[PDB]
Amino acid sequence: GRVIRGQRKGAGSVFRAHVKHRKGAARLRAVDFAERHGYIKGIVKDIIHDPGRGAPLAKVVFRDPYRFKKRTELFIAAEGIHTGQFVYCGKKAQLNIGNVLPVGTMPEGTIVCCLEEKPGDRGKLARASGNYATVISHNPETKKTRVKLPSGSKKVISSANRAVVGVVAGGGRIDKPILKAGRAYHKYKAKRNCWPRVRGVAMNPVEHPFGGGNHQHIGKPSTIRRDAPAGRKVGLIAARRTGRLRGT
Amino acid sequence: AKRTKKVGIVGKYGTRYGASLRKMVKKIEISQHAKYTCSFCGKTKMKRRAVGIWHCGSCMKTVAGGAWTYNTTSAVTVKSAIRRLKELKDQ
RNA sequence: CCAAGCGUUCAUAGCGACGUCGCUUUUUGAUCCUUCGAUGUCGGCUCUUCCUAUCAUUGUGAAGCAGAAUUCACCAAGCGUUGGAUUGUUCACCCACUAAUAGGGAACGUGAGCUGGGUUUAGACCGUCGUGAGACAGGUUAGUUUUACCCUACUGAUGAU
RNA sequence: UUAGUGACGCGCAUGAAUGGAUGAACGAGAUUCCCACUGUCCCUACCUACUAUCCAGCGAAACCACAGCCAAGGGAACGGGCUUGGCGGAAUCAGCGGGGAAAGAAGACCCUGUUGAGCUUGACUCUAGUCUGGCACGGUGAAGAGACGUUUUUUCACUGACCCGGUGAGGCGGGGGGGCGAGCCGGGCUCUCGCUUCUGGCGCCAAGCGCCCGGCCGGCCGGGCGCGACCCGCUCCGGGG
RNA sequence: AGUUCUCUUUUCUUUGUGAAGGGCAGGGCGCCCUGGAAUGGGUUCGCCCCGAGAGAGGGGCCCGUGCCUUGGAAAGCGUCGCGGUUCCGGCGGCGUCCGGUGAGCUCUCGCUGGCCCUUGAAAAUCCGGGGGAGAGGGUGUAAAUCUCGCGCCGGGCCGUACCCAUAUCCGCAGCAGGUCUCCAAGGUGAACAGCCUCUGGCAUGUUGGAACAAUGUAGGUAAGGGAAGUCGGCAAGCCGGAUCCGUAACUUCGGGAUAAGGAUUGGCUCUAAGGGCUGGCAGCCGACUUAGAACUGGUGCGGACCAGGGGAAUCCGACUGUUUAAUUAAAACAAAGCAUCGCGAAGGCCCGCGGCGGGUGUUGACGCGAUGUGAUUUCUGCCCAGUGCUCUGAAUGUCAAA
RNA sequence: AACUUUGAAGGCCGAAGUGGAGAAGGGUUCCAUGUGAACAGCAGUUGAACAUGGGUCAGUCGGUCCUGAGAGAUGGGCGAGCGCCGUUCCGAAGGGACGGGCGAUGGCCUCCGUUGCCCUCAGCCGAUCGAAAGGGAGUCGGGUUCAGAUCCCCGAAUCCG
RNA sequence: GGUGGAGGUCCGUAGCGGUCCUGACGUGCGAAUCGGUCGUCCGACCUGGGUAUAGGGGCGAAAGACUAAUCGAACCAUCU
Ligand SMILES: [Mg+2]
Ligand SMILES: [Mg+2]
Ligand SMILES: [Mg+2]
Ligand SMILES: [Mg+2]
Ligand SMILES: [Mg+2]
Ligand SMILES: [Mg+2]
Ligand SMILES: [Mg+2]
Ligand SMILES: [Mg+2]
Ligand SMILES: [Mg+2]
Ligand SMILES: [Mg+2]
Ligand SMILES: [Mg+2]
Ligand SMILES: [Mg+2]
Ligand SMILES: [Mg+2]
Ligand SMILES: [Mg+2]
Ligand SMILES: [Mg+2]
Ligand SMILES: [Mg+2]
Ligand SMILES: [Mg+2]
Ligand SMILES: [Mg+2]
Ligand SMILES: [Mg+2]
Ligand SMILES: [Mg+2]
Ligand SMILES: [Mg+2]
Ligand SMILES: [Mg+2]
Ligand SMILES: [Mg+2]
Ligand SMILES: [Mg+2]
Ligand SMILES: [Mg+2]
Ligand SMILES: [Mg+2]
Ligand SMILES: [Mg+2]
Ligand SMILES: [Mg+2]
Ligand SMILES: [Mg+2]
Ligand SMILES: [Mg+2]
Ligand SMILES: [Mg+2]
Ligand SMILES: [Mg+2]
Ligand SMILES: [Mg+2]
Ligand SMILES: [Mg+2]
Ligand SMILES: [Mg+2]
Ligand SMILES: [Mg+2]
Ligand SMILES: [Mg+2]
Ligand SMILES: [Mg+2]
Ligand SMILES: [Mg+2]
Ligand SMILES: [Mg+2]
Ligand SMILES: [Mg+2]
Ligand SMILES: [Mg+2]
Ligand SMILES: [Mg+2]
Ligand SMILES: [Mg+2]
Ligand SMILES: [Mg+2]
Ligand SMILES: [Mg+2]
Ligand SMILES: [Mg+2]
Ligand SMILES: [Mg+2]
Ligand SMILES: [Mg+2]
Ligand SMILES: [Mg+2]
Ligand SMILES: [Mg+2]
Ligand SMILES: [Mg+2]
Ligand SMILES: [Mg+2]
Ligand SMILES: [Mg+2]
Ligand SMILES: [Mg+2]
Ligand SMILES: [Mg+2]
Ligand SMILES: [Mg+2]
Ligand SMILES: [Mg+2]
Ligand SMILES: [Mg+2]
Ligand SMILES: [Mg+2]
Ligand SMILES: [Mg+2]
Ligand SMILES: [Mg+2]
Ligand SMILES: [Mg+2]
Ligand SMILES: [Mg+2]
Ligand SMILES: [Mg+2]
Ligand SMILES: [Zn+2]
Repeated sequence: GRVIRGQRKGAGSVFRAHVKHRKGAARLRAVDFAERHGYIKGIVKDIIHDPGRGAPLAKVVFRDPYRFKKRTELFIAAEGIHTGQFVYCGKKAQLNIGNVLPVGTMPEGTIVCCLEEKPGDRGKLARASGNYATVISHNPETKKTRVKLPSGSKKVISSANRAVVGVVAGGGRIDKPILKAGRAYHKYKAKRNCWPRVRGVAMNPVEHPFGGGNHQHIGKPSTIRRDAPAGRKVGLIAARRTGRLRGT
Repeated sequence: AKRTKKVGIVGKYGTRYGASLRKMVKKIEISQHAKYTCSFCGKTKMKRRAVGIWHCGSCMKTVAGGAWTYNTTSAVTVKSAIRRLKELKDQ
């Protein structure tokens, strides 16, 4: 057989991300003395559409505490922030939508977005439009916090991780039917070469495990073990169950 | 004169995509193209620029809002929750 | 061919058991002699010719031939043997006309004559089968039809001794 | 009416996202019928243009054992040649498609070959990857359980290898100094803080103070240092280990 | 200049002004000042605008490719007439004039809106502003300085012909194939349709002559019948524009729909209506339209061209889209929708001989990765024995090296 | 001399042209003169053939410069190795400057340049390549040749340094 | 009753494609062309140049398609 499409996606080539018109990587501020010990002020200059991303991005301007300069940051825009608003980042910022605070200082039940996976990484969790994490509890002895992620998993993270108060803007996006293949053509023309998707059973056995046959059938179970070699790991990968999810 | 009985704005789609999908998308199409009263200046000019981005033509303010509505129920609820936690945090 | 019977009677008008002798190669087989450095594979259409095991017509013999109609047999293939619905069909069946609507061969006549509906490549669907790739004298749909100016034959056209 | 449609259904072998049933709109998709229309046909005819045709000029190619009239015979079981008969008369033109089992391509069908290749798998033999155990890099210290001061193992820690993240490696650890609170008989401490949150301004390249020094005539002109901007430290800061 | 037998104050051709500078129209302003508006008003084809300041007044700015002016009439062009060696930027006369109009076409500038789960480059390069380190002279012989007006010097290197396609390119060729662009007249007409014409171009497509047999290829026409032909209406034929009327089943209420089915259409002569400018009126200008009526022809009139046959059903696929370049355009593929599966980053999936390697990833579960089904509507039953996948494990059979 | 040239008729393309100009490609096919051997599937007095000679002129039109998707060295890593990965990532990555102080040289020797050192100041953070359709200052009118012209000549301008 | 002008909307040109005639041609004009008739024609649209992916590899709205007239594994030289 030949190399299957899933195998070919890894080599880059025609499967690389379309990043020509993107505005930059969205991140928090790099952690420095002001955020470690106090707060720093910023002003929301603009809120912009980012090609390929559902959530809007906010362009925030800070003062440089060591040089006569203005620093432009590119944040995930929490819902409800507006241009000309002041946002504040640091240990002693106040609990307001759009401010950046360590999760250790936030009371239980706070709703946050663009949360750091590790202290200082500048925001990695709950960045998709409409999403957010929640604060469950703190352990000041171990200096750690328990948060609930948009997938529903609960994670233990360092209390020093920063986050933005509120939920990401642009929520409810998936509630609209696309209605058109052409509208899905445009959705992914901004993202990457992944659309449309041809089915495994619709190919020949040379390019897919499910291909071939005088009937379009899988022929073999579609739940494939976790350790199957690349080019065989297709279908339901390491599925714990299958069928209709009935119940809780 | 009333030109359609029930399709309304989704009459642009003719007979395509099915009644239920056209019925669903009608609710969004009205909301995402509405002009909302701006809370900063009071003029009915808040209009969607892109998904999640709402701009007022009068005072020029831009707001991070919902995908198809100006503010989402989830975001409105979170603001009150964050407001309540702020009071308890400093009492 | 024999003749037990049938035929009210009566074996043989017309039939004919139990037996038995042949003929034919328009059925299917059996065989594998020719062709695998290829003889174009069904059916229809078109066109000519030939066979007789005669359906009609001419001339006849026999009837359980009164007439009418019909049946059996003789010489006999000159001339005919049609229009249609369903089917790719050959075959079949029905409608209708007719004197009659007989049966066949010619490389199962005839694709450098056509057509390409079927079969019989590659696409695709269904059912059964197979773990599968795939398979199915099981259905279904779409799927390139090449050359003659040579020789002969034939048709006409100049001509030759 | 072996067609179509509607019913029937013990359905060789229908059936539920190997999706079942439906249904508007749409289709160079498959099928049946009806109106209209007509040369599809009965049943063919005529007309136009370009050919074919004949001429001047110019001019290939495919193909070819020798060739080129038949009947029958026998024959590798369908003869152009052979046997026996019928018969045979130069050189040619336009057509034609019966024959040359015509040309075209070492048959794709079928079989054989100890010839392959694409694909599959419960074939045989392997293999990248992947999971798993051991050894090395590979260290420091407390406890628990063992074995005879050593040694194996479990847990908990450590950092310095090793890894990860951030940054223009910009304020880290400890102490000092200062502010609000508490409280014991003004002082000591429990112990916390490090000066920015109203507004879509501005914000660097030192003010001030203290101490030295130079040039010119106490006065002018101009420099250096320190405090302002606390001190000491061994990994930049974190996260792992 | 053409026509002129007859008519035609006729028909045809032609009737300029560059860049740059100055001025002025015109266009635009989300620019300013006064003022304060409901009996709300202003206003567009649509919109849309206002106590966060509307109307109304008075200003400011930007573009001015338009006109005038310098350029510049000296040139160019038209026409008439003279000269030369006569291969002269030859010399002279006259002229290059005055108005109208338009959903017209092409280009451009501008205003305003719609669409996006699409938001539609970067850099060289140039400019303005904020700040105020500094510099400049001591009343003059003025200084620092000047993005103002003149003036002075220079701008090297490579390309530049021609073809650009029924004969200059690629298909072996002057090959009916292929091969990226710009400009774009009159008539008819909805029209960049087809048909005819002007400017410009060409010589019929690698030959001619003479015939007018068959068989062809490409066009036509056929009495009576009307699919009887054929596998099958293949092919051809019918319908066709526009106006007026009229329009079913079914339907996802959007359609179906040009459903189906009718009537009308020429020419000529009229009538009415639909506007602008100047000063309920008067005068002067005008642009094509629509409707109606009479008359009229051998019932011919969308006269050529252009230009849907229709209906009743069944199967399949929802649709638009795609596909086997060169035998299959489809019911196949995709699709929105639907449902599963993995993954919280020392991660999932994947690449790579190799690493502190690489793609997703400028990403973070409303995400990325892997499958099935295939819009909507309605539903999706029972089976975990088999084969898979998955979860628990010292409780524990087998189990390598060390 | 059917085919060349001139004149005259009759026609066609019919501004989405058989018209007028370019890009890519060609490479002299362009223009003048001559030939009529070969070639231009008849002919030719003709041709894009052959032969003999000419023809392309720029500050202002392009390239040249910028960066784009991307390509690609160095540091580093990997690699038996030719090498490969990688493009800011494991790097002492600045050879610059207003100004100030010390000197040295010169000249319109008055005092200013230049020049050496020291002080002071200094993100760019990625060499380089990448478009004759993107970005990118500034040229227009008239005349002129057999063949070139927004390039030559005449006139009138303009950008950069 | 008007205004308005949406649409993977409809007729239809350029363009792009290539249904049927199973038409022409089939030692062709052509190693795929020609005619009529046809599909679509604001979009999942058409197209130039630049750039990226290279052979058990790429690329594939999936036909084993395409990858220089070569594709169920290109072409070139060698082993030979
Ligand atoms: Mg395989
Ligand atoms: Mg397939
Ligand atoms: Mg008896
Ligand atoms: Mg044999
Ligand atoms: Mg034998
Ligand atoms: Mg043979
Ligand atoms: Mg034969
Ligand atoms: Mg006889
Ligand atoms: Mg036969
Ligand atoms: Mg034959
Ligand atoms: Mg044949
Ligand atoms: Mg067939
Ligand atoms: Mg087949
Ligand atoms: Mg099965
Ligand atoms: Mg019938
Ligand atoms: Mg039935
Ligand atoms: Mg089920
Ligand atoms: Mg089934
Ligand atoms: Mg001749
Ligand atoms: Mg022979
Ligand atoms: Mg002899
Ligand atoms: Mg023959
Ligand atoms: Mg043969
Ligand atoms: Mg053979
Ligand atoms: Mg062979
Ligand atoms: Mg053997
Ligand atoms: Mg093999
Ligand atoms: Mg192979
Ligand atoms: Mg095995
Ligand atoms: Mg006003
Ligand atoms: Mg003059
Ligand atoms: Mg200033
Ligand atoms: Mg030129
Ligand atoms: Mg002709
Ligand atoms: Mg000629
Ligand atoms: Mg020619
Ligand atoms: Mg010809
Ligand atoms: Mg007739
Ligand atoms: Mg008639
Ligand atoms: Mg019939
Ligand atoms: Mg028949
Ligand atoms: Mg037809
Ligand atoms: Mg209908
Ligand atoms: Mg049904
Ligand atoms: Mg379809
Ligand atoms: Mg494609
Ligand atoms: Mg094909
Ligand atoms: Mg086809
Ligand atoms: Mg499934
Ligand atoms: Mg099970
Ligand atoms: Mg041209
Ligand atoms: Mg030209
Ligand atoms: Mg010749
Ligand atoms: Mg020439
Ligand atoms: Mg490299
Ligand atoms: Mg460059
Ligand atoms: Mg350029
Ligand atoms: Mg000049
Ligand atoms: Mg459309
Ligand atoms: Mg259409
Ligand atoms: Mg054909
Ligand atoms: Mg022929
Ligand atoms: Mg695409
Ligand atoms: Mg590869
Ligand atoms: Mg196949
Ligand atoms: Zn507002």
